[PDB]
Amino acid sequence: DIYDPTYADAAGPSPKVEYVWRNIILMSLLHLGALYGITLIPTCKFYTWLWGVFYYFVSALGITAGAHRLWSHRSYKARLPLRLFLIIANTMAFQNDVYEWARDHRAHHKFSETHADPHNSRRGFFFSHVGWLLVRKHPAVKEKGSTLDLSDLEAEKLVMFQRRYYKPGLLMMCFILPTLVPWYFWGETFQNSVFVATFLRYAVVLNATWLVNSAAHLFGYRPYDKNISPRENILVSLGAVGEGFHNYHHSFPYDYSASEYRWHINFTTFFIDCMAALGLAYDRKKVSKAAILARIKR
Ligand SMILES: CCCCCCCCCCCCCCCCCC(=O)SCCNC(=O)CCNC(=O)[C@H](O)C(C)(C)COP(=O)(O)OP(=O)(O)OC[C@H]1O[C@@H](n2cnc3c(N)ncnc32)[C@H](O)[C@@H]1OP(=O)(O)O
Ligand SMILES: [Zn+2]
Ligand SMILES: [Zn+2]
Repeated sequence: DIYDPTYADAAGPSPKVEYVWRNIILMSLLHLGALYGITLIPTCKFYTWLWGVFYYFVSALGITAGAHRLWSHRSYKARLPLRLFLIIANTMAFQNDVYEWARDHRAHHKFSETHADPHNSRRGFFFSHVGWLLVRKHPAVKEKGSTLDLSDLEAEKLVMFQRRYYKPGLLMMCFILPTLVPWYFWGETFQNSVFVATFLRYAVVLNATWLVNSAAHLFGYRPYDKNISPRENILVSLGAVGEGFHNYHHSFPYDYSASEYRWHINFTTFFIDCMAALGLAYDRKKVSKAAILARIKR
């Protein structure tokens, strides 16, 4: 389609943008309601804590093992049962559907740190964290991102399926269902069942991944590639469920781990390896220490 060159031309390094006010209000309201959910933590029952933490991890795996490694990068291959687990988990996590998530991410890698990068870190921290979700995509994103080969995803039935039935699926998996089962099973109050079991954990999962774009691209160390910007960040690797070794991963995206070392702080590699031993994941790419050593070259 088209674009307005007033939102593309810039004297400096950042053009003007169109504020999406539907998103600004909703994001603000999710976080305000999350801050309130923090204050309701000591009130909560023990089970809803376990429920909250548990729901956090599965949601993470739906993005980490699922949306990112399996589908965005095609690092490994997953048998049908695991496929179902990850696609359901990805709906629990309510980031954009696997198709759109991978599409943006395949551009995040190939056009890293340009205006074709959906979360361009050159724009700043706030933009890369959540700011890019509060504004219209810079024209270059779909101008250059229309290049990418998304055939592997389009041909995958399950991926396109959740893309269609996403609004119902995400409503259930991310809001209704995670609110009902504390309020109904271990007699949680509806108020805590809302602002903690859903509001708090969903906001937690959001930022935890946002730090992989924001925090991880400005803070850390680069023993693999000095010239690029993603950093090896331990906290982010711990915040995320393993995706914080970003200087490594942008250098080796097809790695079925996101790091040089398996299981180090990679809870997912451990998970994926468990899935492999069960016979549910099978084609793991592991980059030779040869190539990793051949790249101190940066
Ligand atoms: C917990 C541990 C897990 C750790 C994870 C570790 C991950 C490691 C690696 C880091 C990966 C980055 C993480 C990503 C996480 C962010 C996901 C969320 O926050 S989401 C949470 C929920 N928050 C939300 O959902 C916020 C809602 N988002 C929005 O409202 C908009 O996207 C907008 C506000 C950003 C402006 O967007 P706007 O410019 O107005 O237009 P639209 O965008 O709507 O689409 C325009 C059309 O052009 C095309 N096109 C677009 N992009 C591309 C592309 N790259 N290419 C090609 N084409 C592209 C396309 O055809 C499209 O049509 P269609 O696709 O519909 O067919
Ligand atoms: Zn990145
Ligand atoms: Zn990646």
